[PDB]
Amino acid sequence: KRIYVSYGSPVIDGEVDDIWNNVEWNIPRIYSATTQTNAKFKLMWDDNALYVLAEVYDPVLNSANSTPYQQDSVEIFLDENFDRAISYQSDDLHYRVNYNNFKTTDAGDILRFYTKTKLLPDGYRVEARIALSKKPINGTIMGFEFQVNEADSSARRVATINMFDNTGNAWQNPSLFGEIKLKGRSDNINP
Ligand SMILES: OC[C@H]1O[C@@H](O)[C@H](O)[C@@H](O)[C@@H]1O
Ligand SMILES: [Ca+2]
Ligand SMILES: [Ca+2]
Ligand SMILES: [Ca+2]
Repeated sequence: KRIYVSYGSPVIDGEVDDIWNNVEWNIPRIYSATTQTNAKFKLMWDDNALYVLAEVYDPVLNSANSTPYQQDSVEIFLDENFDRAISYQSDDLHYRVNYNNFKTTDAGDILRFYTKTKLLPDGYRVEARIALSKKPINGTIMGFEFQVNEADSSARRVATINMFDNTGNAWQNPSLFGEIKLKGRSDNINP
């Protein structure tokens, strides 16, 4: 399916910009197994960047596991040119940030990836910016997929939560991502 992204430039703090409450939550519904952990996320775009605000309900937080994806984290995947390739292309991006704000990259240049995270009672918040290389304009479509790695007190990932891909191959296969179409940028203060 296709998510529609409104135009806007939020401030990366791990605080909720006023302008975030004007767009909608997205619910990832693909669970690997049954779990307490739930999530919701919002999207925005501006002339330079893609913006993501995520909130995870998760009562037990762990990142003792030295495997990045085996920590309470979230992963974002991007197909910028919208190649819907079978394997990762030169413009394909795959990053991850744990609750502590520790960033790791599976695909693409991590210098593009700017993140802050806040602890909440029984969860955390992630606010990320991704520098765009292509000039985003209304109607632009890209590949996008979102995932929540849920670990337990054993320091191991027990469950995943996915927005688009239920197969578990998002980390291999760009074509498994979903759609984001950008809209809402102007064509054109009085004190
Ligand atoms: O390190 C690559 C990892 O990427 C993640 O997207 C997947 O959930 C893991 O199963 C995979 O091993
Ligand atoms: Ca903010
Ligand atoms: Ca957990
Ligand atoms: Ca691509």
